[PDB]
Amino acid sequence: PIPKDIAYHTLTKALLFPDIDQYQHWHHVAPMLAKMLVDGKYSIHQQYEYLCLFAQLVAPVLGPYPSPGRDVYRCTLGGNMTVELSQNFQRSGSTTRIAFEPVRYQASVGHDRFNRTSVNAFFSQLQLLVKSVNIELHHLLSEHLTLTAKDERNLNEEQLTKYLTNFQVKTQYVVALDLRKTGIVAKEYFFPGIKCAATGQTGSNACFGAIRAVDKDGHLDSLCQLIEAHFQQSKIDDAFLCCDLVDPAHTRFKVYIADPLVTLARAEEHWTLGGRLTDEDAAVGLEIIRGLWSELGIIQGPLEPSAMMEKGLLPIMLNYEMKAGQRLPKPKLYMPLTGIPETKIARIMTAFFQRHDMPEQAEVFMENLQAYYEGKNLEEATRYQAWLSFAYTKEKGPYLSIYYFWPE
Amino acid sequence: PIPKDIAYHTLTKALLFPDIDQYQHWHHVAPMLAKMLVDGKYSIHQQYEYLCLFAQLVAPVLGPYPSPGRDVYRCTLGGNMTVELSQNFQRSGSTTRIAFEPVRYQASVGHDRFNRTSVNAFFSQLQLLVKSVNIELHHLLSEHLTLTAKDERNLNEEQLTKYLTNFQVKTQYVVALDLRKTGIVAKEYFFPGIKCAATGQTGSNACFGAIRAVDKDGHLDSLCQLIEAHFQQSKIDDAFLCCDLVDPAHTRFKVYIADPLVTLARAEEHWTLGGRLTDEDAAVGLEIIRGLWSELGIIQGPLEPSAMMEKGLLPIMLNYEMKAGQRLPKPKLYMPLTGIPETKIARIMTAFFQRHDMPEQAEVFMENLQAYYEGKNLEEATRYQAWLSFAYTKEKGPYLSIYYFWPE
Ligand SMILES: O=C1N[C@@H](Cc2c[nH]c3ccccc23)C(=O)Nc2ccccc21
Ligand SMILES: O=C1N[C@@H](Cc2c[nH]c3ccccc23)C(=O)Nc2ccccc21
Ligand code: NA
Ligand code: NA
Repeated sequence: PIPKDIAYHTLTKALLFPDIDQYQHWHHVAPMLAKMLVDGKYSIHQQYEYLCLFAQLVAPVLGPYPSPGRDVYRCTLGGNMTVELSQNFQRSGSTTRIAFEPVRYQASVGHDRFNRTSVNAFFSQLQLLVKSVNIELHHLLSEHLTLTAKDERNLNEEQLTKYLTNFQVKTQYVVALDLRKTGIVAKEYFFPGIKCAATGQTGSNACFGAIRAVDKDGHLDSLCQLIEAHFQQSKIDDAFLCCDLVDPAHTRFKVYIADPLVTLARAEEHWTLGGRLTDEDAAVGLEIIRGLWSELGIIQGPLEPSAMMEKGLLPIMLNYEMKAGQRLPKPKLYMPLTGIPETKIARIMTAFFQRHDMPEQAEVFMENLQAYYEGKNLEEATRYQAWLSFAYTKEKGPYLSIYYFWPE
Repeated sequence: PIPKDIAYHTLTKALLFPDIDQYQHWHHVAPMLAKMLVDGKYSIHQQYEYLCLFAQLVAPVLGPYPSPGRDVYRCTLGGNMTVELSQNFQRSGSTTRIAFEPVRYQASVGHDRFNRTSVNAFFSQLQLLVKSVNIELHHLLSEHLTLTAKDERNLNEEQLTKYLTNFQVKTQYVVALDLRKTGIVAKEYFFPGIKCAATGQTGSNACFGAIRAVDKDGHLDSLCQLIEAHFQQSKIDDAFLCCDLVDPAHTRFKVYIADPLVTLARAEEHWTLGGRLTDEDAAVGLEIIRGLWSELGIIQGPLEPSAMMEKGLLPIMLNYEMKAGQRLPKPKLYMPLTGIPETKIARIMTAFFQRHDMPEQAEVFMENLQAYYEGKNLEEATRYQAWLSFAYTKEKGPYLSIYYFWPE
């Protein structure tokens, strides 16, 4: 009978990849991508549209295929790749997203180093296919949040070593495509860590400096003040920024942090900005987070990022979302799931969907997870579902995304 | 509501063409291609497969886009292009085919001239996508049926002029892809006219010489003898060859001729090989051809190929099909339809399908023709449906294909 990934099998009979690495990225990503698009109820047409777009637009910027022991520029999306799938679950339905670090082979071979050009090459193709994508924020924010030529001359290798052992990747930019039924919306992430290593500034300062340069009037100013005071009280210096690649007036900004202390308490604190967020949605969500944290038994690692990376454990993360006319900043919790067995996570997620009146999601969650990882044993797997994001508004209800790691 | 060519509209949102000419060939061919695949009841998957294959494999070898007054290598498929669609109609259903002359820009710019390399480039990509395609016959037949380097040195321009004014194109090779539900089958056509201009040999001799070199044993020998005696009695020297690109033992050969005398009588004669074909199928088909010729009122031009090309009129053609274990050669009539109004042709075709118990074909023929040529007036058009092929076996019934010309 007709396999779930028939669209991948079909396109494979028609596409000619110009090199082995694109080929390998296609056969590595497209199967699971095809399946998620079926699960999320995308039309057959929209399924081919986005698989084909993946082949044509994304595969060429995923870089050399990172076979074990191969000396190429490395990234950590999806665990060890330059690309990572994720899936959003809501009452209104499911949506697939694909995040990746644009990269070309020149970054592996001495001819870029901090990989600053590939994203520009990528946006120049993307904007041909999706007219709504506006890269004005890329041109505005790069200077504030990524390593300039002047920053690079003032860098020394003892400070780059120290950032790499703590954080691993030289990555400045990630891009993500939200594959919405109403058309792609592209998002860009900026990573100021290496810039900050060279300048002596903090990541948060850089991120809030970036926002204020773009927000000439100050509609986002009080929202910024609020988050900035929490970062200062909680002694947090590292941060990174995301934005929608749409007209600057209509974009949303999101400031990410990472805390290595994976306790519910530390999550509670960040979630409420230390008690500065008082809205009803934020209190209803906190009580849900308490239930999920407990049930999932999210694992406390150590603070040392050496021995945390050894055991394959991840920190907690949050982003605080800001938009022009927004009254309060909107929090989102990223809970780490590595070291938790995929059947356990499916048992909880299925019961969570039951509780919050999402029977369609509950009914198929497990069999879908199994088909993404066909043939594999989900009681023995711990590193397939890697993050669960959470957010809540009274109108739309619970917002949760699962971020997937590629199988070993 | 959802347009018939939604698959073209969808793929357009995902494909990146590397040059303007591929782009223009896509927007020129893919709409009608998308529609034919819908009409023939191809699965949605198989529709995307073949449209995408068109984009990836065929568009790159269709050459520079031949805008009016543009100085490029010209071909006459579809009237004035390097590509031509056609559609087969049977009791068992409808099938689309796409014929084209592989060509690269180098043929327009002094760097090929008789366009001998592009087909080799094309087969090297085709064989990556469709494993069943076997080009052994291309390697065997080229020498016999196309201009070698030795032939080219013995050519003079007064003989090339004389062949061009009579036949127009320098074309040596055409390829066609039968887009069957069970997988592509590729066919190659060889045009010995220019070779023959240089060597002093006749086209038929060359074609039968080619067959006999490939048919080491002689299973096709008596079939050849039969056709050869008719060509000799009817004083016919020009011919060309087609074959299936499959294993040589299992291929079918087809020898084409063109007769400028467009009378039913001349068609009758060729159809029966001058009375040498006595099978029941051949007599039942002749009586059908008589009915269709009369109803369509196929137009008698003149014999002079100068004033025949002026009025836009075409000769009659036939191919005689031969296979290993076949007892008699199987005839196929190509009736020319240019100068006949498309509504008249649709009225006859619809009544023909009625008569021969093909109600599904009859019901939709007209509305399909209109949608291929959307917005256009079909009583005023005369050059959209250009050929109707006919063949008949008692088992499968009438075999008819319509070959389409591109709209002015
Ligand atoms: O592997 C990475 N993970 C992120 C968090 C993250 C995980 N998945 C993501 C998807 C899109 C954007 C960010 C993420 C992260 O926290 N740090 C980085 C920084 C640079 C390059 C990759 C990563
Ligand atoms: O325009 C051409 N028509 C053919 C007959 C024909 C018409 N449609 C075709 C499709 C495939 C193969 C042959 C044909 C024909 O008779 N002559 C030629 C020869 C070389 C290049 C093109 C043509
Ligand atoms: Na897990
Ligand atoms: Na006509």
